[PDB]
Amino acid sequence: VIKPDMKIKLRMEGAVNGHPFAIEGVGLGKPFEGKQSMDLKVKEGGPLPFAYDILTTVFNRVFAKYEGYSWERSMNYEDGGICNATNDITLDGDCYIYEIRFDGVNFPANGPVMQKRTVKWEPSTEKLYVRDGVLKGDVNMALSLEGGGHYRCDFKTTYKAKHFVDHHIEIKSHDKDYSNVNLHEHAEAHSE
Ligand SMILES: [Cu+2]
Ligand SMILES: [Cu+2]
Repeated sequence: VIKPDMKIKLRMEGAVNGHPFAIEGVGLGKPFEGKQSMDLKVKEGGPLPFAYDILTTVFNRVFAKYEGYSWERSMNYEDGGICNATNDITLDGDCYIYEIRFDGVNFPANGPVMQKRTVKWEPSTEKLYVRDGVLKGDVNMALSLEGGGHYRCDFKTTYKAKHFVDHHIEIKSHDKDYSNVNLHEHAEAHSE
């Protein structure tokens, strides 16, 4: 029911520090090869007044090597910024559809997110475990900063269907104000 080549269509509606925006994207990935890529367009609220990197992990764990589901996530940044995100994932033929909501608050004006001083997420390892019959996933994430140094964030995801996973996520290309972004992720699961 999961095919070697699958398409992705997503819409994100969100806000950061009260400023609303929306983004649409199309892409394709290889579930069993643990690869995906996509092109993302800002439809509303552009040009975004915050670092695009806080969105990238929100833009599917089926894309990982060795009815649908949904997930909720909290991303707690070390300087007090909090982001909540959800994704409802459904399957339509050979096409995954993501309905995504994103909401961030309390990012300081002088911090690296609002001043767009972030470069990339360092590769990470998500720890997945079951609790109350649903799957949780925690990870310490870190954004690399332009002036050297790192910006810590704690991720807490709940997966709900209707070991480790190594992640690497890169923005391969973007225009000046990030209205267009090409985004790429690899992911493998392991254990012991
Ligand atoms: Cu760049
Ligand atoms: Cu690649």
